[PDB]
Amino acid sequence: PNFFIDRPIFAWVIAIIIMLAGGLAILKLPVAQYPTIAPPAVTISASY
Amino acid sequence: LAIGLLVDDAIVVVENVERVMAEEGLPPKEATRKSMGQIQGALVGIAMVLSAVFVPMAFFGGSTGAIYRQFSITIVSAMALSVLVALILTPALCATMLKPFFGWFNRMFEKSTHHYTDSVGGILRSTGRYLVLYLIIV
Amino acid sequence: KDLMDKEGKGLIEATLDAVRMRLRPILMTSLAFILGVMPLVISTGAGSGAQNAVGTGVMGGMVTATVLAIFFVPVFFVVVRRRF
Amino acid sequence: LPTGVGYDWTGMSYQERLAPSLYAISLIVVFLCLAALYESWSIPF
Repeated sequence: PNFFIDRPIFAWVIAIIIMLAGGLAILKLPVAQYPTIAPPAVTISASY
Repeated sequence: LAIGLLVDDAIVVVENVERVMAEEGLPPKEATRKSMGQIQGALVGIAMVLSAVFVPMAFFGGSTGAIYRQFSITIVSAMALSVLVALILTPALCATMLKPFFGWFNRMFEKSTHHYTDSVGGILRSTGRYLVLYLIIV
Repeated sequence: KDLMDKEGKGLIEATLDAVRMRLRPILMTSLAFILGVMPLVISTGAGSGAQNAVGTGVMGGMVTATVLAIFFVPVFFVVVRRRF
Repeated sequence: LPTGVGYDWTGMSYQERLAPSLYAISLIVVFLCLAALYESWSIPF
């Protein structure tokens, strides 16, 4: 509650830590236009 | 769609501090400590009500539900992080940085803030007439 | 409601007092939203059907919900808190 | 290089091919972890 008004450093550290944990994983995630949203299918091919 | 929703809490706590210091005359450090007791419910509600309508759609089905989850995770995490930030870091910034053509705005806003209060006063006596009007809208 | 409960004030008096003090935040947080979705609405070229579809609805919804709420919510606050 | 031949590494050669990046981020986070503990921006040093 009212405990982050006496020690700014603590708050700054928490903000940077989260910012450092976001930029470190921002260059590890894949990039795509869409997620996987089409229903999967299976095909059976034969011949005669 | 969360950039104009993640600053809400931060913009609310900052407005209160300066409104509690300009209309009273207290130092920034002594102002914030006073304003943070008055709006904990407000800031602890906006984030709750705004991120509670995005949770129920995370459990739907089809390709539509797969589209929905992408918004759901993003907005909900943004609201939770916004709550923390504006309730852990915002206060600090306010108790350190906030010091103790622009002219034509405040008066304008004040005039509109007053005229609107008067109009609301002129509306809290004829609720029956303002009930049918609302019905039409629906 | 807080001002009535933890302030011992009248219904209409507290309503007017709250609606007067909570108008700068509403306008500020409304313009900070409505002005953040124009890049989606006025966009054009290279996959802009998605952005227009996403943004146009919320732009109008916020405009209306910010210009009508401040005039209607005291009404069905006082009448509701008076009739249950 | 002769006519039309190619190169290809396999087994251990293909694995190893395909440290300080995760070690420099561990020394920066401990300083921030210490800073928060002590609140001095020099005490952590």
